[PDB]
Amino acid sequence: MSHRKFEAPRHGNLGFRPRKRAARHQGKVKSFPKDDRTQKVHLTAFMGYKAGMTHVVRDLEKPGSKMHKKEIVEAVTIIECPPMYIVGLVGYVETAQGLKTYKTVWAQHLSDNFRRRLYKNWYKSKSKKAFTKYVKQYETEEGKKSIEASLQAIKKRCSVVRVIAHTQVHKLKLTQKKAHVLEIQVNGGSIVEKVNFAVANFEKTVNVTGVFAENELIDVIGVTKGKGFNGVIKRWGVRKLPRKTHKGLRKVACIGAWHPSRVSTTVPRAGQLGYHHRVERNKKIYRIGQAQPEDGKQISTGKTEFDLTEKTINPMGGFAHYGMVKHEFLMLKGCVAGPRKRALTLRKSITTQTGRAALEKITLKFIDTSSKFGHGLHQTAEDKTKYFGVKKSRSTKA
Amino acid sequence: MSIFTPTNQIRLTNVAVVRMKRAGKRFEIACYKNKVVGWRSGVEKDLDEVLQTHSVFVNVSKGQVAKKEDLISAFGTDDQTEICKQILTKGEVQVSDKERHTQLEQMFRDIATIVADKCVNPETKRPYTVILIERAMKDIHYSVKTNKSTKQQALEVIKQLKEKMKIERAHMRLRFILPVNEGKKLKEKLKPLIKVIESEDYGQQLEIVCLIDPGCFREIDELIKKETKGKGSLEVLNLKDVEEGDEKFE
Amino acid sequence: MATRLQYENSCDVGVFLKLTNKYCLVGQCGSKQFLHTVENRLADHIPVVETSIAGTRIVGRLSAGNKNGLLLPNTCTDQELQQIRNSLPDDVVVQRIEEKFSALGNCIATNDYVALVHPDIDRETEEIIADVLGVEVFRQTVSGNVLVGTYCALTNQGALVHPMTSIADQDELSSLLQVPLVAGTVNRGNECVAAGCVVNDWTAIVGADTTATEISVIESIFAL
Amino acid sequence: MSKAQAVGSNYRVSLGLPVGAVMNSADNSGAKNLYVIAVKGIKGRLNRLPSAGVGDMVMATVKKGKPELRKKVCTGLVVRQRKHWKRKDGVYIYFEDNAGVMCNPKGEVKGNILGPVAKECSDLWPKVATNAGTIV
Amino acid sequence: MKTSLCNYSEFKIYPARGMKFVRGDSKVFHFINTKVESLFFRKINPRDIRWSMVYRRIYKNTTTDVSAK
RNA sequence: CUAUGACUCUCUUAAGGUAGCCAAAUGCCUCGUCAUCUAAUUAGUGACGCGCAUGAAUGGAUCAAUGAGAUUCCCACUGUC
RNA sequence: CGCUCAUAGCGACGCUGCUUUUUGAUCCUUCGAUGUCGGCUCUUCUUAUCAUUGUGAAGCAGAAUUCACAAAGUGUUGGAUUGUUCACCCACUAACAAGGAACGUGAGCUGGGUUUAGACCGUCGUGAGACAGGUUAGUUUUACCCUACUGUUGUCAAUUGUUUGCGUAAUAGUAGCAUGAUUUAGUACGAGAGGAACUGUCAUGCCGGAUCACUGGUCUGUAGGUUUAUUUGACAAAAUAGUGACCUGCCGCUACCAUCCGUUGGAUAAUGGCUGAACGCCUCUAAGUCAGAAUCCAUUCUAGAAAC
Repeated sequence: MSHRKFEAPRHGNLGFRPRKRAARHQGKVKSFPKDDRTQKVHLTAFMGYKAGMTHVVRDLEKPGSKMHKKEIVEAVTIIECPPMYIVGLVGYVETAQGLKTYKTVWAQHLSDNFRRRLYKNWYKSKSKKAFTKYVKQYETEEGKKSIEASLQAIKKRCSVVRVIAHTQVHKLKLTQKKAHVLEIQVNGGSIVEKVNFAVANFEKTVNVTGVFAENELIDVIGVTKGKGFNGVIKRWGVRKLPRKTHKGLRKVACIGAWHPSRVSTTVPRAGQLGYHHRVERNKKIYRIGQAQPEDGKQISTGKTEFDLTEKTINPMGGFAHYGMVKHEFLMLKGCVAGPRKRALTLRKSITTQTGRAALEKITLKFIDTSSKFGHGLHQTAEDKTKYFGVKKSRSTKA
Repeated sequence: MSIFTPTNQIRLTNVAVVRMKRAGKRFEIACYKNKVVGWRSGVEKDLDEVLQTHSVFVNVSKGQVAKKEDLISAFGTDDQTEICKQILTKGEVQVSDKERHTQLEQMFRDIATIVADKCVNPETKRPYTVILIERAMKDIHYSVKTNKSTKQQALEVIKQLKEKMKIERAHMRLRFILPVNEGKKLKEKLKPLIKVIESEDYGQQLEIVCLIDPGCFREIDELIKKETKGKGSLEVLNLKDVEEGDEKFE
Repeated sequence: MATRLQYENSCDVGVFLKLTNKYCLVGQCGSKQFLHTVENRLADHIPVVETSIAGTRIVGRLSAGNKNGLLLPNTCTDQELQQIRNSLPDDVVVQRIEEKFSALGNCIATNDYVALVHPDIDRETEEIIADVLGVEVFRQTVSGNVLVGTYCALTNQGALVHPMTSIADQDELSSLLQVPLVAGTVNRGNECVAAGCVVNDWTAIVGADTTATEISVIESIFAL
Repeated sequence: MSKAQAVGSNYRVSLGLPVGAVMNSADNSGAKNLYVIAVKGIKGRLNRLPSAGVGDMVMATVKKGKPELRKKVCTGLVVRQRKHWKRKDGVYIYFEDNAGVMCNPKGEVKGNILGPVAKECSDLWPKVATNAGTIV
Repeated sequence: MKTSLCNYSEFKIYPARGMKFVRGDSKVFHFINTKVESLFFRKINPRDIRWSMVYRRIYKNTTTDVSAK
């Protein structure tokens, strides 16, 4: 007890410090990309759903490495991105004390997009049911004028407009049919220009292919996978205390000095682990594709022979009865927040990056599939096991 | 049982200790490391300065003071100050904690000094580093002494390695070839460093000098000419060896 | 003649470059100055591949060959092989050998009429090699060593051995190969001859540390 | 020292031999064992053992061999390890035993290397590559 | 590299999976699973093991065609 | 030969440490010195011993077998790391 | 002293300060009780900056080193010996800087020592006993209270009529740091020995945040097999052996034991300059102004206010 350290190199980062459960399950932040890009090529964000992972072999193309052109096995996360319905436009004007919401225009062309809007988007005791409660124009002509006026207002005023968009979760295999709604801020052009584009897109959908490219980087945002109340060892990564075991073990020994008669806001302590927002930036993307259903039968996982035999990117048995990709998906490079069926919002990079691995084009070879539930490549696997037959089962065939 | 504080069991003072044993009783005193030596040299500094404490000890490490009963049984007096003086004068120096460390260092120092004075590598007369010399002296084995002089010990050391190896116990002579313009500076470095002889200076021709220096000094000489001049310097042996140094036996 | 090059400031350039009677293999692991300079000095005729073998920096002493055949290891990639095939015009058998118990470069030194080996290599593999290169392979090793492509650097007109080799052994080698030998060693810090240099009947790429005297000797032996 | 490799340094190859790891000398020298004292290029942490994957330069001492080499800290190279590692290829390689070789401080193996040498090591140290029988 | 045979059995080792193991005798082996590694370690012949494709090969079940797709 | 001090003289207080043993569970100085054991050893062991303040039933020295006694080392084993 | 040369760097004989990381001095608090030492663990703070950033001096040619400023943003190790802080060595390293927080941290631990009773030795003592000498063995109690902190509900008892949706963003926190290799280049520099730099490229250490497609660990999936002892008459199939043991093992969880990812603007300091006086000249400074730090503030990232 002389001092005598020097150091203890700080456990955990304090730029995530409150370490509690996230409020928004989707992911959301104050930040989008900066304004004045190009009008509708920049719609700025989208919302996927993570549908497992696979590995994927590809040819590297960096110079100066051990071998420039050689096969490497990079993992790859696969996220379904069913087309997003735009269903509203929100004027949103700068002020001294922030950017308050000015006026909101909703689409009167389809009311069924609000009958998509079910629960967690409407709780007057709702539960896999919409009782039909949406407040819009039922005045035919008078109401129309109001809408127009509103639109004009949000063109006039020094704004940056955003479009209320939502996902098609009813389309997915998932048990929820309550559509996740996220604003995606429109960039590019004049305010007026933006608004008129937004208005156009009301009745229509937008695809992930329209927003993002297949080689450009993406910032993936979503709440992290839940581990519950965890101890200071798993939560912060402090050393276990000594001994076969003494009167604690999984603890920070000391939580402070005497003279500050309080204990620090900054000192590891067992509370919750893993359900907080975070934003993993610079994910390369490989494919933004769609398999057999639409987008050709040849290009389902790459054309046959070279680029491997033709098949869905679904592994055998789908993605571990935690999904099966059937709407346009998006192969982000290795690992993003959350489990195997969590709504990840995706944002374009806050700054558009032009370094290594942003401008590097990349062409896959093998997107491979499950051999602990089979032997890979589908029908072949089935064939192979057939020959083997069964001695061990829960049936000896006496 | 458990106390709120330590029992306190330290009386260890780190100043120098001068020991004198008489009448079957060891007597010590607290003095400083430098001052004892000074006293024995004959240089005065009063008894106030040389003595750190003016009371006689049995053990300075233990911090056990000598009683009057004991003091009078040995020296024939109970006055402590007087006794201290006596201890300082006739007694021998004893190593405290600090002094033990110094002792360890001392041996290293002696070997470094005594061995590196005069030697050259076998085959021809060339300079060479101290480490090699040390190794050589270890191979044949040598035990340094603080009771003998360093100079005296040097001779002894060389004696061993004159029998074993081919070595140079005397000086050598050099011959440098200096330019007229750039050499003056060089000369002024060399002149107070070592003895200059056969100094032939010319304007139309290059300047020529000859030195008298030990076998290990050649390297030192040659090196300082090159960096000061900023060109190469011609080193030639006037003689491979010459009398005096440790060959005259000082 | 002898030309001093260095691969990323390494004096052992015989392992990163293969010189043969015809054709030349060059390694690439971010060594930009080396790739261009080896094109400027071969015979303004012998092509280069600029291709890694087994994804590895070593190429010069991972492969062995002449003009009638080329040997590659079992671990060599198919893509890589394809490139090699493309780069070598049709007058040579580019065969991936099925020998995994030893390397196809450190354990094989060869010229256009004879070769040297491990005295350990499997029989079948040896036979295959013989078939490929179209040369008499016979089992002999330099003294104190079982590797030959490490400690011997053969050409048609000349050959080297490491400096610890006994005279009798050298004589034997001469008798066998029908090639004049010499005990000179490139660099002079390294025992290996194959490390510091690969050689050819017209040219010779050599290590940076190699002495002026040393290069003369090597030049003489090959008759450059 | 040197290192001159290759051009990065790999493409790391996993902790396998911490310090106090005894391994086979796999080289024509007096050494049979090589006790690993420390590994070159290990900036610390705070109670973390320096470790050597493959092609790590390792300050070592001969625990068992001939006494001309023993009781002497000396430079060596880990040439293959039992702890598996992922390559570019995708495949995980591991070897039958932990093993090193003897070398200069610059990475010059003077003997010839016995047993497999591991591709990573070959890629790294040129001399090692030269003296390998099998790199596979 | 591209698809390879197992060297214990005759399974398809796709380039993202399995384990390579190098012996001191300078021989190498893929291993589709740890299951087969264990067997190898034990010295249980694959000609015993009915799960293996070499068994199927030598007792004629037409398993060589599915190993080359 | 001034080291060593047998020898001699005297005093205290009767005699003045013999054989052995030792930085020993007895040594302040002390982490003594030398060898060995380690990459590195205030540790360990074997030597040396003007031994602060060992030593002969206040028992000295030795020592097989034995030891929930103390210490050091190597092998094996090991989530001790 | 430093060949020359007081102040590149040192600096006598002197003198003036500061600090409380030494040990004393004192006895103010505490003796109806503030658990002493060291270590482990963890956090924060200090600067008297070891490294890294930007700079300026040099006896700074080059490389290397030393001296100083702005800077505490980020790092500052593994070990042998010892209870030891301290010490000393070995090895790594960009560096392995010094410090504080009741000599930080015993209802956090350990208890190695100090520090009770047993015991041994040495010296002392007639003796009981002593020793601030050595040795060996020797109980570490209580949180469920309050606050503090970590997370979790819940009231904003008008959440501004109710329930709800999509947002805002005050305030607080905030993260990336560092290295090696190579190109530059055997070029600059140098008599040679030796031997750079900017940019670019590729990898790595430490840190951080995620994840589980791979590989490895785990296995109550008591999933399948094997097998021991017993029990159900045998077979069969079960049971018991607190999961009988063993082999394989998905789902899951998890590991620098695997994988992915970690931004860019403005404003300053040091300093270097500009225009330019006071002081006809001069001068980076007085008015004014330019570049510019791992700095700062935003951007980004985390939370989301009795705030909208």
